[PDB]
Amino acid sequence: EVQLVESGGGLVLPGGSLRLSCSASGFTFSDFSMHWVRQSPGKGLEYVSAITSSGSSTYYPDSVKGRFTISRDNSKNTLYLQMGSLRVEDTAVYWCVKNSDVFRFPHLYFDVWGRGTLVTVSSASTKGPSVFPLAPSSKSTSGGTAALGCLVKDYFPEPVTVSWNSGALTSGVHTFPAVLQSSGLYSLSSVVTVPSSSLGTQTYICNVNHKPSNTKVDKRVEPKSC
Amino acid sequence: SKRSFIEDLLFN
Amino acid sequence: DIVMTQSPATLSVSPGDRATLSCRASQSVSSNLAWYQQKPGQAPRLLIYGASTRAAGIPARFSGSGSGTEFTLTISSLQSEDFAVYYCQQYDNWPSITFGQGTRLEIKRTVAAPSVFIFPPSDEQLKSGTASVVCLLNNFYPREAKVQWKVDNALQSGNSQESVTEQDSKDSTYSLSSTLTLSKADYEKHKVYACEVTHQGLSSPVTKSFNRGEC
Repeated sequence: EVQLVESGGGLVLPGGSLRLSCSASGFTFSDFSMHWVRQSPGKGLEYVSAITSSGSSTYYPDSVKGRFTISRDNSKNTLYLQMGSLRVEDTAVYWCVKNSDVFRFPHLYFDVWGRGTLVTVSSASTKGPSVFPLAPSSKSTSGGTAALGCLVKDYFPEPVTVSWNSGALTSGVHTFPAVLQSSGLYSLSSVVTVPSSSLGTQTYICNVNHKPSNTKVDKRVEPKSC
Repeated sequence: SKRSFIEDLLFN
Repeated sequence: DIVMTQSPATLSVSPGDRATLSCRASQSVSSNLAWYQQKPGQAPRLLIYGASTRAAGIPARFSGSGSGTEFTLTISSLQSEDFAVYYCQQYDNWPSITFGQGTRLEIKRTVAAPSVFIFPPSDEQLKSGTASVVCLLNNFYPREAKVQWKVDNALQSGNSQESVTEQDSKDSTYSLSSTLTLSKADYEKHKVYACEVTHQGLSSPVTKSFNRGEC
């Protein structure tokens, strides 16, 4: 199928520089124009750069002109966004986005989107999380089901990704919005409800990844004897 | 390519 | 620039019913308009292009209409999976484009009481000098729920944080997580840790508790 796989991003200092990448598969990349679209509070969704199928022309809104540069390498099927002179206002999720074929003119719309990269412009330092088990016990069971989870505490900046059993476990998971602690660090919990009956035969591992600090933690969550 | 030419018209 | 204005900002519709979402362009964009559906933390997904042409693989209950400045997205036979924020986008000046500010579609359902669970702090964390106690409220509706932390039956204030999930795409419920965090030294000064939960779906509050010495 068609895919846009985004890499790059994370934390960057005010006035700093950062390059995002997006590799394309499943279609003829050199046939389609691409946009970078960003999303942040207040401003919502807004494009920040556009480039033709061949890279022959680029288009920028006034807000980013002279600071952001879009480019593509159709040999490696990769789209780039070079971000310079970064501003506090530039914190946003940055989406790689594919346009429909220009032969559809005037209907040039966004039919394929990457998964987004969160860029955080801040002078603060990165901090990876501590991951603690939320162990199942008699205090987290009801009606034949048992709740368990992981507490992902004290990281900066967002985001952390949490999966369960390397993605084999998705049903019944709730990974909560992070909270901002008075320290300026984030904390989040991720929980899952499973059968009480199989706690002794099944293995539950939360996989935590904090890409801004390159911290990856797998925590096995064992039942507690209470 | 044919597409590049039309996209240039739109970008300019 | 062309300004896209959506209305309403939010709406709440029962499953099986028909939702009407509006988008107004500040000047005519002919039919050069697209609709996108974005669930939280996911990429927007194209629903309609050309104001009224449904994108491949999109369910028939999504329908776009309009031309010029007034555009409508109609979602019939609404499903819990249709929870999302819906954006319109004009591409009349492509590659220059603008998006509307979004309409958040919330699914109504019947009242559902929370399932309440409590988690004592881990030994890993205690060795670090901190105790976090977590109270979990699973799969309730409506969103409004109150959590009170009681330590040795004393109501707590100022040492907890909570957040609620986005609406669940399968059953339209909410879940809530609340963390009470104390220093290890303060944790060891008390015995009973409890969370008391109030919700429309519960006739009386539900209290989950443990004793620090038992877990």
